[PDB]
Amino acid sequence: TDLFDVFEETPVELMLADSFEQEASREVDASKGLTNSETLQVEQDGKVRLSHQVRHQVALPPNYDYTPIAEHKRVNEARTYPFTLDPFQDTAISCIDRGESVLVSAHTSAGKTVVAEYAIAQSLKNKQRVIYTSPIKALSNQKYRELLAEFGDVGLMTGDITINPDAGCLVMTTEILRSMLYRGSEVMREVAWVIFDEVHYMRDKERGVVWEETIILLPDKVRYVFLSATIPNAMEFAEWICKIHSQPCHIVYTNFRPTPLQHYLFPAHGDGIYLVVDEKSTFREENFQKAMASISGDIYKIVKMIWKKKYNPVIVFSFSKRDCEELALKMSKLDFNSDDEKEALTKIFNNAIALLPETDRELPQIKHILPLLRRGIGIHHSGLLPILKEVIEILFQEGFLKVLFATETFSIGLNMPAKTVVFTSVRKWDGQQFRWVSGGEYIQMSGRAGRRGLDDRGIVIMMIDEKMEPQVAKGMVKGQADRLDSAFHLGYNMILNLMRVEGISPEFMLEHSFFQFQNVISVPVMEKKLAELKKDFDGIEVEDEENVKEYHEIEQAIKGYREDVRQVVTHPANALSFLQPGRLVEISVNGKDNYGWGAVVDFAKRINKRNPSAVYTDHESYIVNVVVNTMYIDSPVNLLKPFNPTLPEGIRPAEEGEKSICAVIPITLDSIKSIGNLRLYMPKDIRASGQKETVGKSLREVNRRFPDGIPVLDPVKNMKIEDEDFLKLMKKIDVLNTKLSSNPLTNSMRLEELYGKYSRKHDLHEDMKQLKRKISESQAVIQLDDLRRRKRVLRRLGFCTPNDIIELKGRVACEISSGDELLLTELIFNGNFNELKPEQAAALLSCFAFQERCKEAPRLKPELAEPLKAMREIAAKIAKIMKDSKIEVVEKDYVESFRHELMEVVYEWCRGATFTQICKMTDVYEGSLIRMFKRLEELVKELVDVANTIGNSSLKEKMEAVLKLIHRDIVSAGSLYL
Amino acid sequence: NPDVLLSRVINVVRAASSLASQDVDFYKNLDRGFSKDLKSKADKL
RNA sequence: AAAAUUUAAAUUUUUUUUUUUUU
Repeated sequence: TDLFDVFEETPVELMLADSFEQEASREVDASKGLTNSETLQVEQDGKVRLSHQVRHQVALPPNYDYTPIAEHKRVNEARTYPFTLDPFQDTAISCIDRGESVLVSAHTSAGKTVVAEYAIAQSLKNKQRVIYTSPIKALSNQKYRELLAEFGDVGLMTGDITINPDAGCLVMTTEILRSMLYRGSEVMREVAWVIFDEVHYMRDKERGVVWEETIILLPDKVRYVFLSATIPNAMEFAEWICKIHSQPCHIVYTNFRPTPLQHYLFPAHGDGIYLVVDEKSTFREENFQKAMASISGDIYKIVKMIWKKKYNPVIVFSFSKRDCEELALKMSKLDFNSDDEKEALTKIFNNAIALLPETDRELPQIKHILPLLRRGIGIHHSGLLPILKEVIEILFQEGFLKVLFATETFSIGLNMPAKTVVFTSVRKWDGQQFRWVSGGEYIQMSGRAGRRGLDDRGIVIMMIDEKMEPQVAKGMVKGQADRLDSAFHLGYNMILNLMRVEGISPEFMLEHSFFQFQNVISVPVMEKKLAELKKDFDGIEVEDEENVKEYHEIEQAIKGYREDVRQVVTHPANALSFLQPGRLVEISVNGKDNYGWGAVVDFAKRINKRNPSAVYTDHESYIVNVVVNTMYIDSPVNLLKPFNPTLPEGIRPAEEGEKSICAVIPITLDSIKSIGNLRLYMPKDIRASGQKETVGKSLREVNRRFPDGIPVLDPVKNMKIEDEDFLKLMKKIDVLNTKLSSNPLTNSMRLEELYGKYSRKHDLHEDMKQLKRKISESQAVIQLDDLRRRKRVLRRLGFCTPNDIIELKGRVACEISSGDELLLTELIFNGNFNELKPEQAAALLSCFAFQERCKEAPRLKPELAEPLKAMREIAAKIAKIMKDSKIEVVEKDYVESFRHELMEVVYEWCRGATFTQICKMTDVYEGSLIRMFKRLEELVKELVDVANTIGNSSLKEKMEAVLKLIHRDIVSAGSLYL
Repeated sequence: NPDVLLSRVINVVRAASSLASQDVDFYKNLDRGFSKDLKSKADKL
């Protein structure tokens, strides 16, 4: 008698303005490229005219006082400029000068730089501070030393290096703003202008959360700049921003081409070299189809030809780092520097090696690459050292290295222009698939060739190894600007500090998150449709009588009571021992296609021999065949299969005026609408072209015999079905037999028509709110269900009260962002480092600071592994309750989120090991080691914070003891631009 | 007290199990006031 | 298979003498 069994028993049962596109067109010096014909139609000067677009519009607050920015006579060049600026740049600087924020979205070679140059001085002449943003240190390192040469009084802020903290102008990466927006730097309090570059990284599924949220955390007084690659859907951003910080924002689109591009196709081992996209951006079908014709290592022909073409510099693009090193070796019999230049190479090169220790001046990987680097040849990828990464690009920017073997950083790594771009792998792996690269990928991966004042053109050469579909090479090369949408997700350190800072809420973040702008846009259209539907409803809304609703309420009771009986009329262990041939039966298959009255051909059962375990209904395993004369003349009589009720389409009754014929259909007990009590001549002659048609004329003679109605087999009088279940069931209709006829104006006063008068009101009664449920369903923050689960988590972790008041537990990771904050609190709260040594626990910190999988390390010395076994025990119970949290995380896969393999190398660098020696213990490249090494310092320094907040004095003794033992010789790397 | 008031809950649990066991739509046909009383008994609910 | 991601801790001068506590 367990107390849930009572659930189990069966009971006792009886805005848009200033919207204009402008045109700009100039002439370009002629060039043939490597096609011997000219690339375009020549003009009379020997010039070639191009043209391009200048769109402008501005997003509007309600009721705002607007005057056109095209009229804005700029009273002063707050920065003057030597040459003729461009019309959109002219359009740009007025928006700064008149004092409203603006997105301009162009390509990097266009001169978006120049607009950023202007607002500095207008901030500086008004003594204001200004933020210049970047996602990359080396993006800033470009812009810093540039602006440091330009205006000098510029602060740089980096996780690596701050310079001049109280300068007037500030250049810093994205998260630092976010970090100094959480704790409220007063640095912010003299800033009125922000230069957001690289705005499109909001669609980063990795990091784009930071760009989005940090803009939401802006005070609304501030003016802003926005620079990014061309997207088609730029206005959506302005349409998002202009509300949520409540000031106007202009847009400027262009598609401008600075130096003119020429797309070529090299079939690998094919010999056609085909301009298929001109500078006027036209798909050549025929050259492509010649390139389809010319599709029947290879680079080594191409390069010396390009060197004969003198199209230096030239950049090679792989889709993986190791491929370049191979492609480095496939080319290296050449040389492209003079020994004067190679002295100019080597001497300056040693000054790059001068900032290392002499023990470090002999490190192996750099010994290997340097003769390739001597040969006028460079390689680009991350895996090098950062000191290697900078020296190459210099010598690339100073042109000693004609060749670059590159990946996707240098695609983003600008201020290092090219002349020639090589596409070695057409496709590329996207985390899920070695896929045909999409459009704006390739468009971003286009423009890097062609120096502005120097290069005549842009040389685009793609090696292909498949006869690609025509629209794909279009969709790759004649490309599309890719859509920019929010990749907003959640993260717990964000969830911390919004409770920690009092003034706002995490919910408030979601109210202004762009991730629901999907849920924003189409709804007022549907409101407009609802504002339509709320009107059309009101027309039919009142009929002449209320009782027609009650009649429909009678008809609602009518329609269901016939419904329940027919499924009891179609009884599975009935309509049996009466299915004999000639028994006149009413045919209505499944309640979908009523076929009049017919005569039984036979009855049978469908035998499933191909699938033994499947299920037919006890209705549907039984196969009846019945001749009806209610078959349409043009039904596929030849296509329905005998003894199979799988009827194809076109098979139907003869509709209004359509010719009725006779045919035989395989039917079941579900098809039986009713069965009469007469048997005519059913032919034992099965199919002889005119025995089923004698049935239907005899059916018509039976439709002469009872034109009014066949006496159906009564379950009372004919099938003799006598169940108190069955007989009392009909009583629901035996009110409708009475009460429908009883009701005043059952059909008087055109009540049948007045029903449809009510019904056309009643449908409008249904479908608005049906739509309005959808719109009300289209309201809310859909992310709350994630968030409401995460509200569980910290309470389960005790990081806050159920009143959400943050505990000291949750207070810990407030200075932790650099790792799993969810774990790192518990490890220290499990205190397992009390008997870890600085060499020992550091290997446990290698279990955090690195993500990418590689070869198996051995099972190491167990005094590492048992703490590694110990921390593994902790996070499972954590992820257990995460599984309990309805948070869809595979606990197993949550564990292998932790990577435990470099621990040995970490254990030995703690013991003073040589950089040379530890290089042997992995394949993982040396900068990537440092990329977790200098990550690891950021960890340990944020670990020093914790014992200050707790008082674990042993820990603080142990913490900087670690920090002594990592921060040393090669970890002391600095850069050259700075 | 658990054993008292839940025994009264069990009492109404079975009564809740006793509710829609009969065919209820038939007198909803025979009057709105059956249904409206059933609505009114749901107004308790 | 690439790509990359984070910090910030406080400075320079105004004051009045000591006895004296129950064999």
